[PDB]
Amino acid sequence: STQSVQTFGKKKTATAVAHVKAGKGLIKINGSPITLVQPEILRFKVYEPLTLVGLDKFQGIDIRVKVTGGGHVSQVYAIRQAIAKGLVAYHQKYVDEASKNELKKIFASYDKTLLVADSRRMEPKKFGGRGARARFQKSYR
Amino acid sequence: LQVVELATTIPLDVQEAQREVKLFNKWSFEDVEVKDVSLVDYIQIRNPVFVSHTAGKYASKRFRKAQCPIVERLTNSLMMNGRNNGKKLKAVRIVKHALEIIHVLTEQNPIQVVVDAIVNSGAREDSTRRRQAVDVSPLRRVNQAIALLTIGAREASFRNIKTIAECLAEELINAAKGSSTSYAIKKKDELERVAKSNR
Amino acid sequence: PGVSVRDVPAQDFINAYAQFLQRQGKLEVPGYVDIVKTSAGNDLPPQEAETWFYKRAASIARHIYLRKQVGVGALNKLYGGAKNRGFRPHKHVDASGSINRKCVQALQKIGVLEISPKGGRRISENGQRDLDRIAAQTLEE
Amino acid sequence: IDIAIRHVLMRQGVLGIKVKIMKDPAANRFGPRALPDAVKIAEAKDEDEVIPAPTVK
Amino acid sequence: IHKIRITLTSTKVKQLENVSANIIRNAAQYNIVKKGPVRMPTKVLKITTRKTPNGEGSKTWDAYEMRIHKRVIDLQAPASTVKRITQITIEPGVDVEVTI
Amino acid sequence: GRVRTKTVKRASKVLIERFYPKLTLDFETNKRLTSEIAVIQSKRLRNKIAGYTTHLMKRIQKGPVRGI
Amino acid sequence: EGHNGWVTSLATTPAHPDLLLSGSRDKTLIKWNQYGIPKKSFKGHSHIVQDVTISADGAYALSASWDRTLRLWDLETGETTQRFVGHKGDVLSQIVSASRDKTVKVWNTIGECMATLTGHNDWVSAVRISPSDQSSTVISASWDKTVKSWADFIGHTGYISCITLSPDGSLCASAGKDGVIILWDAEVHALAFSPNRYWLAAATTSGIKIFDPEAISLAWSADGQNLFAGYTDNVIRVWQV
Amino acid sequence: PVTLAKVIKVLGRTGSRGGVTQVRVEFLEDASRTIVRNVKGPVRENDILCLMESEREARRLR
RNA sequence: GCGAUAACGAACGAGACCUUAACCUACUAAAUAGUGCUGCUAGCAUUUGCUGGUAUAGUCACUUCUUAGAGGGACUAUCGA
RNA sequence: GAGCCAGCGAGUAUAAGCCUUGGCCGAGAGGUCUGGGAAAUCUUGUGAAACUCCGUCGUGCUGGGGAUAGAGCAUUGUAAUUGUUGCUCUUCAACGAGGAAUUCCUAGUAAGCGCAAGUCAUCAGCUUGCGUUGAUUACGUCCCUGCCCUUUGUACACACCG
Repeated sequence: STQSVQTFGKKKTATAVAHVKAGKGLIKINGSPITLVQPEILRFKVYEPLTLVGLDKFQGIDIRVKVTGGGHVSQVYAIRQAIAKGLVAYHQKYVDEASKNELKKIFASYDKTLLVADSRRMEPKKFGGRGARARFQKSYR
Repeated sequence: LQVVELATTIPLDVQEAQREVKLFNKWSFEDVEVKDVSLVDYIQIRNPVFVSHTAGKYASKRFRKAQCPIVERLTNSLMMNGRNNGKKLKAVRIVKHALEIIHVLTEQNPIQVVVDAIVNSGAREDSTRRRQAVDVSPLRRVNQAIALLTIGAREASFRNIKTIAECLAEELINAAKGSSTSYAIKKKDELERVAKSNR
Repeated sequence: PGVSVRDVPAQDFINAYAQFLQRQGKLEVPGYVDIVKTSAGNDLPPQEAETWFYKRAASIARHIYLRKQVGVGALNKLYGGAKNRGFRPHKHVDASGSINRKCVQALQKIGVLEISPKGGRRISENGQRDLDRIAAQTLEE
Repeated sequence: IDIAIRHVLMRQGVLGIKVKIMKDPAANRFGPRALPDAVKIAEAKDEDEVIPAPTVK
Repeated sequence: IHKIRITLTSTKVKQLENVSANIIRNAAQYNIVKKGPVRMPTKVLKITTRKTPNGEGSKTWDAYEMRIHKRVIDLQAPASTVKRITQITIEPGVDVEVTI
Repeated sequence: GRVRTKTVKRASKVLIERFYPKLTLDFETNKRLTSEIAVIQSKRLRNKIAGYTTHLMKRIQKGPVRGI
Repeated sequence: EGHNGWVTSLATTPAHPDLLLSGSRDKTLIKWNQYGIPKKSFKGHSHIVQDVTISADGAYALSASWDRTLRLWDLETGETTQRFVGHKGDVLSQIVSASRDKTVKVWNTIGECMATLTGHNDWVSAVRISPSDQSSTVISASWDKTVKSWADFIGHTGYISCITLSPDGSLCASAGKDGVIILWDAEVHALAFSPNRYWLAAATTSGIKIFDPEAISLAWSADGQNLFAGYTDNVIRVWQV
Repeated sequence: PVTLAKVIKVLGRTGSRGGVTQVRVEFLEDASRTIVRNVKGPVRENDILCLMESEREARRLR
């Protein structure tokens, strides 16, 4: 062990575990660069942990993520949230608490999701209706 | 001005987002203004976002929706017609092709084009039950503006080779100029034309 | 710093590997690739009908490359779509087994895939180099 | 609550009998010993005899 | 020194935890190593059946559940001791089985 | 809304009547004290009692209140 | 100023002047307007962080929390070295220890309870080892009108918040719920002595007294020109003198 | 024309189904011309209501 | 519920309760979970690096991720009306 | 064609057979030889489907839609004729957004999309659950349909369907 942190990040059921150890600016997704995963549109959500604060926070740290679960959008949101958490935890235990306070202020001034995970779950399906709230059609006479 | 080359390469345009948050890194959310002050406190463009997909909690509290990007508002309003419910990636692709096609046609900023179209597509006189004609609230005028724009586009794109983003573009152009060639602007004629008789 | 298959978009990677493997002309394209259909839950043959098998072979070879010890059933379920069952609702159906078996066996004889211990086919030692070098050309552009 | 239900086979038909008993929770051993909303604040032993500056040793 | 495995399941959590602590105490009077306990995810046997004994009324359903909890502990000890370690723990409601 | 039922209110009244000097104006200290004083069989009920007791104390400071 | 909560703990060290470890209730004790500058945030506490004092070596810190553990941190590296466990109650003060179990347990260097002296009756309050070279005696205090010392300093009109000691181990000042500050041979919370003067700087709820948000810690500085005390309004309000 | 009137105080929700609500408006040019009107949609204080005439009174509608 | 009172004291229902969803890098353990390190390897590059593979013996370490038991956590807490 | 992202569950051994992986044949349905699993161990990361990309089509009952019908290949079953169901070729019907009416719904909700479990030799356009994508509009009212409490009238009490 040289310099490492371990943080996660979640959404609907998608879970992303980060591995931010000391490195050379390498930022990967399951072994692939931030420049592509599957999509072409939503890349900027996971660009946000970078463009808000600049690339210089990642000069000597290398990050690995093992996202599994949920769906494409859920995985993207979980990944970017986990990246933000990992960067903050690195600044906490290694770099500077004042630095992490400035970073989390940037995040919370942009999006509370970056630090505060969304606590929403699919409400269970009830008998007498196809959905949680939707009901079978009523036929008076 | 800042060279931060790391182990993985990051493209030139993505190295243009450090100094201005931009929708698709192509439009500026710092110059567009609203013609009238009664449609300002219920719209937020002073908070640029790269994408029209945040999926915020804008239905929880009472006026939680007031703090919603106009781009997400329009994009969400395109998710209708039933078969298109819960297809938001398709809608964001449509809106980016929109912004592009408007910019190829317009000389102003398409953000400004849409903001003007929306602030000029909210009818001022509409009536409730004869119906006693009353003056509509700001947020309501806004939401019928976006709703009518998306409708007009949707029913123009039905049985038409002109694609959905193209119909959206034409509707936005016609509603931006204030001319009675847009589906919303002609409805903006009918609502007041009926409502005046109702007083 | 080099480059591998994980650094490239899938579309162009499978495009290049398929067109190259077609350029060689040593892959045993089955004599039925013009009559047969890709899936029982499919309604038409591939449109680019004279070279679709090479596209499928490139995609399959990359699919083993990214993993280990996959078999014919897993690939059949991977390439199966949603049948149009008529008035009845949609459903996942498995793709063609004979096509996939012949494809992996031809990839065997070109030495691109090997028969792994206790089930499945891994990738061959030379196949790793082939795919990596063919990936390194696209990223230079 | 413990319930026993029986079918009493009479001459004219079947009678049904139900017997519910609400045992006191005090005799409950392998479970709760009081109702949920039963609260058992106790008395006080605060009162005592004091003096300002004592140190007995 | 062997690889005796103890695995035990029940429907009641408290009795199972008491008997597991009992086998821990019994292996702690001696000095048998205790790799576990390890807790398998609980099985929930769900039965959804219609309340009405016929077909009349509003459509209401009962969701009956049986819950099954399994635990494993790996003991490295001579084959003699694990016999008593297990057969002296016959606490009701917990079915225990021994495998090498 | 959150209207406190009669069980919590009577519990708080008897706490204040029988242990006034010990009770404080802090919800956390009141929690740890009501754990020691009463034998509520639920965390939620204990918390509601203790918090409403804290509110009652914070009212009592500004003059006597009728009922205690 | 960075605490999100109520700053209840303050201590100083005679080995590293300008080092301030301000506590709080927000699970974090922090290393330290434009004057107060934060240094490091210590992560690993479950609940209210009652008090912390810098060890005599001038390097580490000994933390207490309402989660029934004494937490031994590492200031220089931001690590914790030992997690003392065994008090069945919130802890709020060989090293002596006080907790809601109404029992004092003794913890050694690695940390393994070895002595279990007992004899109080209600929530033994803050305890301090006497800096008296004459004897290793301790003046303990509790909430049962008892300041028994290991000498019974009893007879109070109620529970007592805490105790403080002289820099030579000769005088202790008992104050808290007992409005009068009884001293042997309103509500006070943060009374402490000084090693350089003749003062009685405390932090009563009503106000500050010598000889609204509230200061639970009013520790003296090392140099003797500071009396800053962290109120519940999240700021410590540096005071020069 | 379109006169601009800023609602300063919020009344109850009148109307048949309760959709409409009474509002008291002011004017940034004719300041002491507070006139009661009724709004179709949601309303808050300080919400400027761009009207089209200001010579009519709305009190209660069916 | 606060209160008003020819009532006073009660009881059921409601609420409590139980199950489940959300939080815990804070205890306890995972060879049927995982992360690392270390062997034996492969493709790229040869800077010790980037991607992986295998070893339930390496008689490796640990518990962020997952599992489950013991608990904690909201009480509308603080503040303005 | 290419990308191949969940969650809830279920499973047997002298069967009359369970989930079934791998290998090999056939376009497919399906067949066969082995292997694992009484199961956080294998089936299974159930690589689900909507969805994303790049191509063909190009406003039309047209590559929309997949009825009805013939031929053929299998599977379960003692027995498929009144097609059990699965697959292949061909046949290519109504239907261009629906009258008077009427149902459901407030946030991870509606709608979309599949998936598993029950029924089960075979058969799911059905229910019971589960997750994936994920909205517009209120956050009010008693106009309608009703419900609760008080006052009031009553020739009602089978209680205004009096």
